[PDB]
Amino acid sequence: SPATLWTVPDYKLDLDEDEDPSLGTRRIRMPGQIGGLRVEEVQQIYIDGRPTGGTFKIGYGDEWTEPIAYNASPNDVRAALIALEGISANDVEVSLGGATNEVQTVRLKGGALGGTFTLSLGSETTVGIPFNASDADLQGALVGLDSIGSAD
Amino acid sequence: TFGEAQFIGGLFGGNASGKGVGGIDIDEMTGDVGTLSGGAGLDVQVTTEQDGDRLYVVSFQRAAGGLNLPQLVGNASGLEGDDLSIETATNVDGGRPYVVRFTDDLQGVDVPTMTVDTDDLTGGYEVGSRVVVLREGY
Amino acid sequence: VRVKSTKINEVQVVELVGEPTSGSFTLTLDGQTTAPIAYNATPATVAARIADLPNIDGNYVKVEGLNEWFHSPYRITFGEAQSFIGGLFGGNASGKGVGGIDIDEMTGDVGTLSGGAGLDVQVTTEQDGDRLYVVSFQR
Amino acid sequence: LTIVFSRFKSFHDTAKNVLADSQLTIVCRRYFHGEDPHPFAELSGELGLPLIEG
Repeated sequence: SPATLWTVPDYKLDLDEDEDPSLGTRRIRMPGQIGGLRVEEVQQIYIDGRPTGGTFKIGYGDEWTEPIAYNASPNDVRAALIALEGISANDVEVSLGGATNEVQTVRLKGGALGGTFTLSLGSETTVGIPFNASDADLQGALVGLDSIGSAD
Repeated sequence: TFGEAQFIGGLFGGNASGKGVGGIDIDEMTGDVGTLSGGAGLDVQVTTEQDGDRLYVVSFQRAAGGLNLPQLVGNASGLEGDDLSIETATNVDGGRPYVVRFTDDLQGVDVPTMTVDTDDLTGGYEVGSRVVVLREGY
Repeated sequence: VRVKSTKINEVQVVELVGEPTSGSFTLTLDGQTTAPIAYNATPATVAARIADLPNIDGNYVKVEGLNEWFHSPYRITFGEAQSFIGGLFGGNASGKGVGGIDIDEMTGDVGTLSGGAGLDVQVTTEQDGDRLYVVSFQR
Repeated sequence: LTIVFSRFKSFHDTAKNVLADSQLTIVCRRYFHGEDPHPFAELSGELGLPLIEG
């Protein structure tokens, strides 16, 4: 950052008869003075409830974007915002950040003292999971899906 | 007491790890007072002092971590017992927001708070939107 | 003259992506390639299969299973070896076992694996190997 | 690098010489709801996003 550097006098004008002459001509190097700091505005847009189709529109003051797809990338949101007359050719950056993980819970009901069950996630379906499965058994079934991986 | 004495891929090879009945909501026993004698109003009644349970918690992470996944649906058909069902719930819905950052000719400018019109979104459930300001531009 | 060096080991991870349920795979390093490894091979077996390579030629590598799918991923560390001035002119040079070298990334091949969707053997470096030598002159 | 050791010492008596030789301070703060930020909340990276959301 470019800065103004000032050197400013701190002279001793009443030196005692054997005090250091260097204090009569003392000047202090100031720290270096920066220009006005800018803070860039950030807003997080969340879309909730898992839409599977259609579009949304973003309002910027009084104006609205053209329709934006439910599946849109950051570059599609950026293109939609830069087309709005309150925003110019480099004035908005858009990205994804900050995951929240899904956490889901499963319970069996009734005196299910034997057999097997299946779980399904969208279109995919597990192998049969034992009525008395460990945490490892249920993880192995969930990891054997096509969308899920062993790290996930 | 139903539950005490006195590898991830193992399930596909029949070496499943889940031994011993315990953590299950067992159906209440009945007792027959035949061949049993010497008293008055004889019966073999039973009662439960704590129901059995196991809630499996499933956490989706790494390559599954950003996604708002669909809810797991369970099929009970392979179980043997009196009245079976499988209960599933989302405890935390997933996601990853769009971060909009005002830059170049809007660097240091106090811009309007955005609003999102969701009327043309389709499918999903309680579909909605929220905008959270991380920084005022200044 | 006197010389000093710090060893930094290569660490590489091998992931059986797509979740295989039977068969066997192989690993390649400089073109030297391993005798086929089971989908559920124990880390000590994987260690013997990488130690046998002509470019490793000894018990110099170690591996640990991270246990997300059977023993997979496997995390492989080169030089940790557990499952006189002038000696160079005499043919008894002191440097033994590969370690502190920038090992070029091993490449996996699926071999005979079968199981879930989209099988591959995926490999990554978690720490690049280095041995910077510092030569300090004297007298 | 240092050794912390005890056989049923208080934590104060355990930490005393370690904190003194190392020149370190124990600090503690009570979390009060509605006035403090969450005690483990911190920002990161080029954009200054939270490390963990929620």
